[PDB]
Amino acid sequence: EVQLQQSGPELVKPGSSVKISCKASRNTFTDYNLDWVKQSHGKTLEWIGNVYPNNGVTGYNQKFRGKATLTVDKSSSTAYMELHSLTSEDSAVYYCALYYYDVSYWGQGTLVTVSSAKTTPPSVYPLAPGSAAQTSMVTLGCLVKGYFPEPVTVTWNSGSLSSGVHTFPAVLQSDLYTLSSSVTVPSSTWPSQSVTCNVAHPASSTKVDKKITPR
Amino acid sequence: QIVLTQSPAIMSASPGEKVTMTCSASSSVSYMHWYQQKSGTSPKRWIYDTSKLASGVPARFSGSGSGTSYSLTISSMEAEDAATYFCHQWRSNPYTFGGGTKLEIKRADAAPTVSIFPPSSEQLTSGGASVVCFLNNFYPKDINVKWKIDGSERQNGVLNSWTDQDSKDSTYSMSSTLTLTKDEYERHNSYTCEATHKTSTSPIVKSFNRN
Ligand SMILES: [Ca+2]
Repeated sequence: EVQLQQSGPELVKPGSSVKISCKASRNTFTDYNLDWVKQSHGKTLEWIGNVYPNNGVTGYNQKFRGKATLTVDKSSSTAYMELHSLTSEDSAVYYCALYYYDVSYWGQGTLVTVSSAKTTPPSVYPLAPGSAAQTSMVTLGCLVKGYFPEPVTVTWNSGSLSSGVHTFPAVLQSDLYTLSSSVTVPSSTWPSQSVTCNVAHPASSTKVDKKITPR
Repeated sequence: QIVLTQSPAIMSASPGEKVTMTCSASSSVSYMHWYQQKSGTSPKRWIYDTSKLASGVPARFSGSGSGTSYSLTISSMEAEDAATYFCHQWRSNPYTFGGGTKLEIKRADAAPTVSIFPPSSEQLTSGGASVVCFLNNFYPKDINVKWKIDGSERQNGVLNSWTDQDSKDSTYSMSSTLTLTKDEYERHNSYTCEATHKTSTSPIVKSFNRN
């Protein structure tokens, strides 16, 4: 019934600060709290602190003293976390989570990347089969090469293809990321119908479409 | 701070069988919370106050324990339960989480579907040449990929990536990308990706001739 919308991913220079936000959709909750949680390397979770927007005090984790400052805007009840004097150790996904007795709702996370490197949009290349192969299914792909920072999101036919899709985790090599995505479809549906990969890179505000054409 | 220690870090469970994982606390706590995180999703509270199910959680999940020892149990493991589970306590300031238990499910062995792709014409103009090999929907997760250019093994210049266990069909997939310079790409003719997997005594070979 309630959804939390976090602000978008951030690329921050070492030494700078960043302020990320978390807003809950319409509700009549009274004594609810919002917790902030750091997930490093897609694995370990750390509780940073929390707030009670309908006036309560703020909880802090002493491990983050001088690193995180939690506030709430009274007007909108939007929650904010400012991260200070950033280093590479602060690169992580930061989640906001709302708790109200027997219900809980987590935001989608905000990826913060701390780096001196600049934004580079991906080069998106369609992968069509070579000479041939022939089965009942055909596998197509899209190579999403040489971007920074994370994330990118990939869809196929704007979401109309999903069950046959595998989008692989990005890998970092020499300060740029590369990922690939594959989609498998019946041989009777391609090339007779269009197949297109859609690649979004929020850091460059790009949404690139590449149609897969037979070689 | 109260430190939470989970066991096991990773486990493979038979479908339909009982699964148990535990969380040990460095000091007693009144209650323990559990969270599920599926691939590419936020954590979600799953069991709260030791034994209470969150909204939407099915009956096969339960939680138990007291003092310093807590458990999360699945009465009958299903494919959709493959995920990482974290315990979380609210007694101490600060709150803390356990390191997680990564749960995978067993299924019948499945051979990878292997597909090789030449560099796109678009990439070649940039002076790079990536040859991509997908190895899709295999089980078990242990697999090895070898590249060959004109019959000779190439080890350097390869980027591999692996998916987590699929929630629906319980398989794994892999991508392997060999990136050469365009000039080196055009010096050789034959490009091959070979998959070694327990489902076949001989590796699965996909190849193409630069033509
Ligand atoms: Ca309110």
